[PDB]
Amino acid sequence: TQTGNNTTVNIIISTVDYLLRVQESISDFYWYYSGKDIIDEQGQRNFS
Amino acid sequence: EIQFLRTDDEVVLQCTATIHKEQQKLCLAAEGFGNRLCFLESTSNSKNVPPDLSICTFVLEQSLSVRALQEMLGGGHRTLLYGHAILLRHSYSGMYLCCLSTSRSSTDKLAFDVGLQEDTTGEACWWTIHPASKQRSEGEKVRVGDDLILVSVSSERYLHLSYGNSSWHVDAAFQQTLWSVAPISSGSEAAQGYLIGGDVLRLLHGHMDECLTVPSGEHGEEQRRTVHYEGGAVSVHARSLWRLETLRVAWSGSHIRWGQPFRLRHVTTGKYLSLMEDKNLLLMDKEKADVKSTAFAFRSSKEKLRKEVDGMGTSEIKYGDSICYIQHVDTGLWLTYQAVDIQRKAIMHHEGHMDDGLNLSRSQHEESRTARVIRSTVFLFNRFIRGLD
Amino acid sequence: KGEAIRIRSILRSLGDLVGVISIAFQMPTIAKDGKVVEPDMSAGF
Amino acid sequence: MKLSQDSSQIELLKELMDLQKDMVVMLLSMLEGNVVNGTIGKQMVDMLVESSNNVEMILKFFDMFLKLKDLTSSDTFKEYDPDGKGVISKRDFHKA
Amino acid sequence: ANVVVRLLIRRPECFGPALRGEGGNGLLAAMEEAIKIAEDPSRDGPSP
Repeated sequence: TQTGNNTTVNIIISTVDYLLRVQESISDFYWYYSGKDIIDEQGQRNFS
Repeated sequence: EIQFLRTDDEVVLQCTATIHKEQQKLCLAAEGFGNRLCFLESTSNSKNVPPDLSICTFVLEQSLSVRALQEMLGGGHRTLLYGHAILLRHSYSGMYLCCLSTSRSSTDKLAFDVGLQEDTTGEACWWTIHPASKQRSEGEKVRVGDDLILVSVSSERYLHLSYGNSSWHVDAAFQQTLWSVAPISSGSEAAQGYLIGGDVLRLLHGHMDECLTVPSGEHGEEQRRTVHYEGGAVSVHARSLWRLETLRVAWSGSHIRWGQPFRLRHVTTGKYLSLMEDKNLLLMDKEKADVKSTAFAFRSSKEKLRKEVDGMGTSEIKYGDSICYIQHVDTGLWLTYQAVDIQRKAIMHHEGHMDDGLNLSRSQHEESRTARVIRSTVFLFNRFIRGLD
Repeated sequence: KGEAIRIRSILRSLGDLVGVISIAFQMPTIAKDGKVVEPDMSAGF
Repeated sequence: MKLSQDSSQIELLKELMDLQKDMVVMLLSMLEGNVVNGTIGKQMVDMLVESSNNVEMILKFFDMFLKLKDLTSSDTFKEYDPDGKGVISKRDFHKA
Repeated sequence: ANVVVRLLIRRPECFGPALRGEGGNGLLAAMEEAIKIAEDPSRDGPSP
């Protein structure tokens, strides 16, 4: 809300947007890696 | 309250372009019988010439992802998402609208044409939608009324409205072009014997099995537009069937309300129903049609006794069981017949005969697909033999 | 089998590009020279 | 599905299940004092039917009594045992 | 190479001094124009 403040900024919507961005990134990584079978060490570190 | 595009929905593509300091809106009319090319239909004007929605309709098949490429190495009612590979199919025919290795058009030395084919083979069989301006991202559901941009997956070309000979043409090029969609019909709701706008149906009588019958071309030189009546073998065959076209473009393939003004078009000769000032029909040609002349409404009752429609849940009118009476929207006259001393002349009386009810007969799916097939075939055949002769 | 078919077709579509053999055939240099010295070239292909 | 077949990668599976637990805890925390005819429940049930296939895939593979299923593997494993140290072969496990 | 060719092909930037319409890049006329304007005359059109 920021009732006392003249300008209101919603941190909640920004956090939700960042969550959507990282979810899309993870899904795209999975779609790229769906054709392979073995997990690389760099893949392990990025996944973690 | 917003609506989202899903799979198996009937849509239409409109484009807006500037010529002679005025705004012309066109629909993507594709013909795949006499030719494999595509053209533009002048649907910008509607109070002068009514456009045709038989060929501009397009129905989706599936929403595939760009990363979901099987290369031969659907749950149901899937939603549509930005940046997704969408299959564009055709409504009245099985022509799959996608790009090929076509190079027949060399008007601009760089633009290609998009053809139609039945086989969904190769890589160039999908299209991807992209947002127009920087207000929609990739991943969110596509709403109704927004702007989409279509690009092929093999040519990477947009649908450009290039000018070849100071006319209208469709070319695949790199120029950005704004494209829109309209929810003509939904896929969640079916016919199930209820009236659906834009279909082809017959008009029968109560018990005498009598219907309108336009004669053959034995007297087409001067009295071609003359009509008569016939019963028996005509009713069981496809001679008394017409396709109704709603004036509005959006939600055209929806339920038709009582008193809705539209026009009836013959699917064999290719003429529109109209009434002249001398109490004679004389039909109406495509080039000289008029909204006032071609305007018909469906009246629930003989006695005289919200405009935008977005939810098809009424279903007040039924095929066969429901009885309706045809009446004009301006003159208010009713269809009447005179028992002359079995062809009868159609005269628009003022009072209207009480025992002149009309019954709606719809070509069922066993014959309605056959019906669109035959009307397309005979249209192409007569047009081509006329052009050759 | 490496997606290069699409980009090869795109490059081929840019025929004038096919018909560059005639362009490569021409020899617009003209060595000039001769007997009385005449050295140096400024507008040679 | 992909990590279950593999056997040399355990930390990745542990992290994935930790993320799953955090996500379901977050989903649970949304419904605390909602009214019976609440919009939050309607939106949640609209979300659930959208991803029907994924939930069918995860829920109906939770009942194998082993391999990331309900902890009930000792129904018949302890019925047949020569010593009870769990060093049995795979054929009796297959027929179990 | 993929991103370079996509960016170069996305917009037309090579002006065509002898063709018509959008695009251009006509060697069959521009090369002849160059070899007729540069061999006998100077870099300018009117030149001794």
